[PDB]
Amino acid sequence: MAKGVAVLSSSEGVAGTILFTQEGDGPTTVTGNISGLKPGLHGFHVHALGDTTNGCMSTGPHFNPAGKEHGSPEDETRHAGDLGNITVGDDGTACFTIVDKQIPLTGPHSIIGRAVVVHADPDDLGKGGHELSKSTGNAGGRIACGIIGLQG
Amino acid sequence: MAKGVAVLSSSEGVAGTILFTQEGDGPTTVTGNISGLKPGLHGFHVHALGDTTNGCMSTGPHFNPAGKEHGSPEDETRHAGDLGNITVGDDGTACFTIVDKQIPLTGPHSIIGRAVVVHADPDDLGKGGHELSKSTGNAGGRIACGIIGLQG
Ligand SMILES: [Zn+2]
Ligand SMILES: [Zn+2]
Repeated sequence: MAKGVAVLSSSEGVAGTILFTQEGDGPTTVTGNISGLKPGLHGFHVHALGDTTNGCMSTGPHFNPAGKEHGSPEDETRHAGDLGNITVGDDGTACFTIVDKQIPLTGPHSIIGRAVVVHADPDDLGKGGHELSKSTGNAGGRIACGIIGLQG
Repeated sequence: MAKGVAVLSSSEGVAGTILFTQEGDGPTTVTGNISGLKPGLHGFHVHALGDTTNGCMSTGPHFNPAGKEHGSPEDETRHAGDLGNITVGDDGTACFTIVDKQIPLTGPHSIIGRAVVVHADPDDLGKGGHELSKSTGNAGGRIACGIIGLQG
């Protein structure tokens, strides 16, 4: 049972905490609980780095060990870091649970030490018209992020 | 891979960072993220010099090794620095990527050590009919800038 936790920092409204859980090499479970977001859909990703020296900007692109194109968590075409959209409710609040099989807490593909980033806009899932669709799903700015710290 | 990074200063509350990237001698990709700006279109150019002894003002006109008049980035008649407009959203942030062929990161025409400047108003693109359309795109007003430094 490995465990991680990202405490979200933001310059805009955004607060919250995101817990990760992995038993053996079963899937990782990410349970998130967040506030200060515009109702609707927001991109949610594991970026490649946890360099926070320029805030969320310095955390690099989506965690992509497999060198693949951007997709939804449900695609075979997909970054590892692609957790899709989280649905923000009317009160600015999201409270979700995602189970994924590409964001391990242990080993050489570990996301421990990396950042999760919530985005201003919906993730395209690689399918919008846009120039950035197949690399970022064109989700706009990095509105909150925290480094995935090892938890006890 | 050549890399560049400009950190914005302003006396007007604009903040941001702008990244540049160029594989070998393909186009340069510029990815920026900026805050503290009036919503709507702002002209966005690479300027000739990286001289900030008098602020944004000492950075010269638009970067222009070919000696052309001002245009849109998609025109033949175009300064090298003619990067068009960025769109600032209702929160006063802009998050954007521009791919361009005339702003290299290496060689004689390299933009490294030059400045990138955000302007108060929209760029004309040379089509506004103003006496300054063919020079500044009537965007006029330097509201933040940053010298393009070498990145790791
Ligand atoms: Zn992705
Ligand atoms: Zn120009």
